[PDB]
Amino acid sequence: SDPITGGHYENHNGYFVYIDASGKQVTGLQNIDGNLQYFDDNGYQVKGSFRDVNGKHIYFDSVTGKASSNVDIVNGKAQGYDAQGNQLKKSYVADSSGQTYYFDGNGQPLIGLQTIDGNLQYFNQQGVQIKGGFQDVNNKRIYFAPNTGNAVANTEIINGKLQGRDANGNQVKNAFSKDVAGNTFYFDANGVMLTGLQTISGKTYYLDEQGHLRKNYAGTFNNQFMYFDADTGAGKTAIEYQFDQGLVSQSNENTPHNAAKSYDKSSFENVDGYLTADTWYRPTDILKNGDTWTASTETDMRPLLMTWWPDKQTQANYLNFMSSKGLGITTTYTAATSQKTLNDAAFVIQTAIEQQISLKKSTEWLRDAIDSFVKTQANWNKQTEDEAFDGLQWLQGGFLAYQDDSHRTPNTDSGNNRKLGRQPINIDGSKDTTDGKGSEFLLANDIDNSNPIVQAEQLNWLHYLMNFGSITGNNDNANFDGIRVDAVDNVDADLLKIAGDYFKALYGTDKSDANANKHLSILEDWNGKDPQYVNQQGNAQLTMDYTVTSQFGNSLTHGANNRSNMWYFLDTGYYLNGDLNKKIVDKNRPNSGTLVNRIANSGDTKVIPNYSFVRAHDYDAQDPIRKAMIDHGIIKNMQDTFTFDQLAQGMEFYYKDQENPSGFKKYNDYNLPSAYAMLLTNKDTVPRVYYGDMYLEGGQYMEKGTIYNPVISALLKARIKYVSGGQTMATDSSGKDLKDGETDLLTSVRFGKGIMTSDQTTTQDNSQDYKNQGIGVIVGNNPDLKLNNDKTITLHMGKAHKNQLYRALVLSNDSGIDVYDSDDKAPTLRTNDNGDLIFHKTNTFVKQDGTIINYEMKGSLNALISGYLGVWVPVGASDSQDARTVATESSSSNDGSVFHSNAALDSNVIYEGFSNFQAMPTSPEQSTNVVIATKANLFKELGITSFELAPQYRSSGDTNYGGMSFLDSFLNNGYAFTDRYDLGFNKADGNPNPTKYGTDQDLRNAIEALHKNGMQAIADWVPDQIYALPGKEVVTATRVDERGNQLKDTDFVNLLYVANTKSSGVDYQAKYGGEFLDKLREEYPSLFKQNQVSTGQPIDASTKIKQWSAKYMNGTNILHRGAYYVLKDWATNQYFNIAKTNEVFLPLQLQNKDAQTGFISDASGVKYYSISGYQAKDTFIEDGNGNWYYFDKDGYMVRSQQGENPIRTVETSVNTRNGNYYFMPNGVELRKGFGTDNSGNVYYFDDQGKMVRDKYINDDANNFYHLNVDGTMSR
Amino acid sequence: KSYVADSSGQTYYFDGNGQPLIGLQTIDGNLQYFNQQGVQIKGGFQDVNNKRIYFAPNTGNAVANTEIINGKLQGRDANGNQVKNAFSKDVAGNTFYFDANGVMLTGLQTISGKTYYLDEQGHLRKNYAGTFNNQFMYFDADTGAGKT
Amino acid sequence: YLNFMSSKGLGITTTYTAATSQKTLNDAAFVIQTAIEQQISLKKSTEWLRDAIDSFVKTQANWNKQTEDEAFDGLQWLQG
Ligand SMILES: OC[C@H]1O[C@H](O[C@H]2[C@H](O)[C@@H](O)[C@@H](O)O[C@@H]2CO)[C@H](O)[C@@H](O)[C@@H]1O
Ligand SMILES: OC[C@H]1O[C@H](O)[C@H](O)[C@@H](O)[C@@H]1O
Ligand SMILES: OC[C@H]1O[C@H](O)[C@H](O)[C@@H](O)[C@@H]1O
Ligand SMILES: OC[C@H]1O[C@H](O)[C@H](O)[C@@H](O)[C@@H]1O
Ligand SMILES: [Ca+2]
Repeated sequence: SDPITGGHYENHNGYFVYIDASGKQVTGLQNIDGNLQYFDDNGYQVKGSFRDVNGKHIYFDSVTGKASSNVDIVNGKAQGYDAQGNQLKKSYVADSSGQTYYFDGNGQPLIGLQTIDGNLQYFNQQGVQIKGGFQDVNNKRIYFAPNTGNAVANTEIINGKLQGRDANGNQVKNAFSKDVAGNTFYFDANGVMLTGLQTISGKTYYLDEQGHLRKNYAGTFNNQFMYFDADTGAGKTAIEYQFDQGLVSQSNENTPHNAAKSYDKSSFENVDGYLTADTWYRPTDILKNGDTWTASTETDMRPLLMTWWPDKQTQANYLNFMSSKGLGITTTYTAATSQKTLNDAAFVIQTAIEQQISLKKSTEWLRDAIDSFVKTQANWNKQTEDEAFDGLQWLQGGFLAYQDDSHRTPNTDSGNNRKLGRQPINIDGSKDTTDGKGSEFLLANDIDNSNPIVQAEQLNWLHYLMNFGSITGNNDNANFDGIRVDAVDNVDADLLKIAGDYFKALYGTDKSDANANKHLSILEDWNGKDPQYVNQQGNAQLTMDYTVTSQFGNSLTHGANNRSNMWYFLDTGYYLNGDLNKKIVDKNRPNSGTLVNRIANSGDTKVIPNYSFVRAHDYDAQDPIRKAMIDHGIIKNMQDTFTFDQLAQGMEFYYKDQENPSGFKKYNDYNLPSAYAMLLTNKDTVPRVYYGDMYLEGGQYMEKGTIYNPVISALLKARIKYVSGGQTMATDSSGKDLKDGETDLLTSVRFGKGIMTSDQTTTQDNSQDYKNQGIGVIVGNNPDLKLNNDKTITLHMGKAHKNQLYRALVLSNDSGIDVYDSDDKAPTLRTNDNGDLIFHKTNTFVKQDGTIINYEMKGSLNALISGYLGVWVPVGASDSQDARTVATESSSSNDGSVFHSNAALDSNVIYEGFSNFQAMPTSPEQSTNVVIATKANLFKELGITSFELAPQYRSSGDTNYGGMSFLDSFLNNGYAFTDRYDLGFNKADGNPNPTKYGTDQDLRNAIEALHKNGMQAIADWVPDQIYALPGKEVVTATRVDERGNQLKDTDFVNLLYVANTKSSGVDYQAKYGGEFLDKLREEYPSLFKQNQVSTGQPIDASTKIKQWSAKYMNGTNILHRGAYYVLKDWATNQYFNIAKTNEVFLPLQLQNKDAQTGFISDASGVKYYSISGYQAKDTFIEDGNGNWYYFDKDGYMVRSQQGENPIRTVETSVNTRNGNYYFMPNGVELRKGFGTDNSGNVYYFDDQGKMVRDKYINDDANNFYHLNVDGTMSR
Repeated sequence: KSYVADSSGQTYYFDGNGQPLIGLQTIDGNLQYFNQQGVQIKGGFQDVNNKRIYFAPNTGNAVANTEIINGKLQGRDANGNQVKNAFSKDVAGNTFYFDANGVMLTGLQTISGKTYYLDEQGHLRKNYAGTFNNQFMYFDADTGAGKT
Repeated sequence: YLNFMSSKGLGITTTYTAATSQKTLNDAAFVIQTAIEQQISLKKSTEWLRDAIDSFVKTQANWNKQTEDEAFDGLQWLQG
């Protein structure tokens, strides 16, 4: 059947009905939103029963009522049916009880023993499949598997002894047989399971006390060591050396030809002196065309991997890969292949290479072949980087922290800076060991804001933005007024003080509220303990108030059906025993509740100044918009890259869902008008309004208003006219649960300019402004809310408004929300003697002149609401009425603080005026900042006092040097940028080069336009990171989580890595970097002398940052390059280098010396030489058959002696590998198995050979073992 | 474009190019997931993406399941979302009901105008006769709903 | 019976159940009886019907081994 959408589900008499978009009750088979359902003739939905439509016999599910497969006992005999209702042939079907039948070619179920797809199965006389049990079919007895039902070997206990049964149902005699768990046993001639050490068929196996065959198990069995095979469990003496490579010399007739022309940067492609897997070098001679050796010319570069390899495994892989590209006999080579053979094979490939270079007259084909091959190898890709997605790692796949390592990577040393996670609550590091350490790593290249030099540069940038117009256009009216601090908890909290003190010095923000409020500044500070920090520090920037944003989520904004009560908005716990009668403040609660109590807020108790919002560019936007794209198959993952066209298509579904007349929302938020009604009437907050609630989040800037625009616009204008004075808030509710009459409808009131209380009748200053001010707001979260006929709902407009006429601004109903622009067009209602507006289930209102109106207090459901909303204002409001308070020039407070929550601060409204998912401008005329200039007027009249612009920085775009791209970057929203000072300047050739938002002139025009209309402009200050730096350096890196803590089980610790950390040095960061600091030090010395908390030091302007590099970074997101992309010799663990001729280290082949490689015995023990010709000391080495060995400081393999403990404690240059290992007599390290010591104690050794302590360990056969603290196994 | 099980009984799915699939995948209309190794999981919960999901012991298919957190059981659906205000199964075959809180409901419960009987363990009882309201009630074999 | 004979061209092919009204089944049995007498005149034989009845009868559980509890354990192995 054809699908339908936009009809609600209703329940009558215990049954689901579905009412169409048409408004018609539905009968018959119906595909509703991709689910196939049925309704009988009364309109009820069928669940857990079969129905007959057309030729089909269709079952519907017992929970959902959705069409699915079942077996029906049609007439006498069972018959299978699919989801579409077709009788099934030659197919399995499971019925409602989870029982399985197989129906044959005629549709009739098979009974008895059967073979299906090579699987033996049994069926009872009713056709049902036996699963997970024995069964006596014929002479035999057969066990059948739990889920497949396939015949399998199993053991059962007959009498008191275990017995073995095979797959054919025959008992096992003189043989090995398994059980379902996975354990192997052996059963003798008499049928009885064997135990202990047993020799059968010339081989010895060890069976434990339980009779389990033990594989990969070491122990002294014959009073002599014995290792039991991983494959079959058969005992080897482990006396024979398993390495297959003797010491061999590699030098031959080609060595001097392929050796390096020079041991320096001329002849070797490199990074900071080091070599990489894809390094090309200049050989002394070149086998041109594969015929004749000729001296090389400077341009004749060849890949290092043509001639050298880190190990035989890599060499073999190189040979196999290049072979596959037509370069020689296609080969299966292994690390086990002899070194000589691999080298000979590499030369026939070299010959072939030189032939295709002559044939193509190009080397680009080879660059691509090498690049591709290199990425194949685990050590040269992300497989050795430990990609993880938990926590902030979710964004880009994981982080590396750079290290101070003056010996190997001195340019990258930070000078003992890089203090990580100095967020506000951990500004002094005193929570470094707990979760209270800040998540310093977020995105891209994380800047080291704990470094004084970098702190000074952030101030330079800050100055540049606050004087952007002066500096870039000599236009003193085109300057930003205030800032938003991006990612506060992901940076060193000193930046707050630096910014605060700058504003104090330059604008005297600590002097008056007028000064402070002229430079409105906000924080993106998510941590729940940030508000109290910010307030202790004097509120230099306004904290967000997540507690109210949160409660909107729970009670209104999130979820179609189940929501927290509106009661929770009150936070009655604020008062002792929620005594709303007694109102005694609770001096000592468990660090909980909403930031500002509004139950009876008369402005008498000091509160923390704040901004608050319902949504943001980065809250309830990014996830829904992507879930919508995922849901319609446009992308697969949240991290996945999408194109702008892909975004546009998804946006169409997002919009369809948002404006859905059904009233249901899958991705979008519910009750946004109702949420704004509360946000915009709340005392003691600077509300912020999200562009995307006013206009559509995609496409062009201001292209099309949202359905919420009228209501929010009305609320905003009404806020100018009526919102002042004290507040009260109550609910028809006392807690989680509602008594009989209770509605849980919230009533929020404001009184007028000087009126602070319910019972206050007049102002102290005898101003009359109050009489036509004030507002009443009623809101619910229940669309199915019906009042009792008894019930009355009251707005206590206050005793300053006795007998006054009030008129509606906004009233909800079943098709939308009506908006009333002026007193004449709206229904009036008059307050009583005590000043209460009384409401009933049914109301008859009269217009002041026009007519009589009917209205029910009814929860409604439509695109604009899921609940109730009523807003009422006093009639008689002047056209120019302004209830706002101007900020006072006087030094009102000696507290030292900048912002103060009061009527003046509350008179402000911030507009967050962009969306991250805007389309790119189709023309210069439609660029955001051009549009803002033409439309400035419109925001003045909505009461916006500060305009929060998007970050104006040039997007890093599609640029991607490694690792996962982020949406900020490819959507060009300005949060991901390469140059911090480029805000849309022209290309150097003179051509325009706008950001997503327009040119730099367009920005200055936009900012001026806002000042011409009395609004401020907010700059997005983004100090935490920078993207896509084009220059490479070699850092020392450790793999870390968001807090900069080393991952628990990582090998990636202090390794050399190639990162992209260096800026172009010829960009706007080079022009303007540090330039304004000297002028500033001269003019305000104390800024440069004042100590910061986290460092104990003042900012350092002695060094200017014209070019970024690794020393000023904490780290980066993993770049998918590999743990050992920077080439290293396994034997000595030293990295190759060619920077200075006095400290060169190269493989000996490349210097035309003789490189010997392999294992060689001597009277003392075994030694090993790497492919580069150096002896292994204090290092682990892996042979060509995959076995691992440790070579001690003296250069000798560690091996166990008879009668001595095989377990050895290893302390190596590579620290991560430290631990206790188990080395066998032939030096092989035991891995992923148990090992007995000389005294009979059992230990376990992990994937990498380390002993495991103090935990339970599980087995593939479901055996559990326990390891004590000292390592021993209690089991 | 085929499944293969290796010697250890671990399963990979190789695509059109012979390269194994990784992450969340739909195959023959079945939702699954393969690890960084490239081997699919069986009878386990992997926290892939935003929410946790149980995997079929032999089929590896996404299925509703319930796991124990603290002392109180929870329900997870086939899409990996926790279940609120709904019935959900576990791998053994028992049905439970979960409220807004997610606590498994117990005893006689009336939801959506129908009455179901959940035993001490929270199992929905089908084809069960008993005097529930002091009055006889037979609970449906199909859905467990009480008829008189 | 009605469904089986219907399948052999003796009338409208029917899905009838035990739930079908007795009246409807009896009416349907007579239209099948009519059809039967026509094929007896057409063929001048009743052997075709003997074979049809024999086949139908074995279809029914009460008239075949399904109600006889076939088992093969012990000497029952030989003949069921
Ligand atoms: O297509 C369903 C299922 O097929 C495979 O399961 C195999 C299993 O891997 C083999 O060892 C074996 O026992 O036969 C089973 C059924 O074919 C895939 O391994 C699995 O991922 C997939 O769900
Ligand atoms: O669909 C796969 C499986 O579903 C079920 O678990 C049935 O018990 C089983 O027989 C079937 O193979
Ligand atoms: O020792 C007497 C008997 O013992 C066990 O039953 C053996 O399985 C059987 O072969 C032997 O005849
Ligand atoms: O998200 C806030 C929630 O925190 C915990 O879940 C509380 O138990 C709950 O009452 C509250 O609503
Ligand atoms: Ca940071």
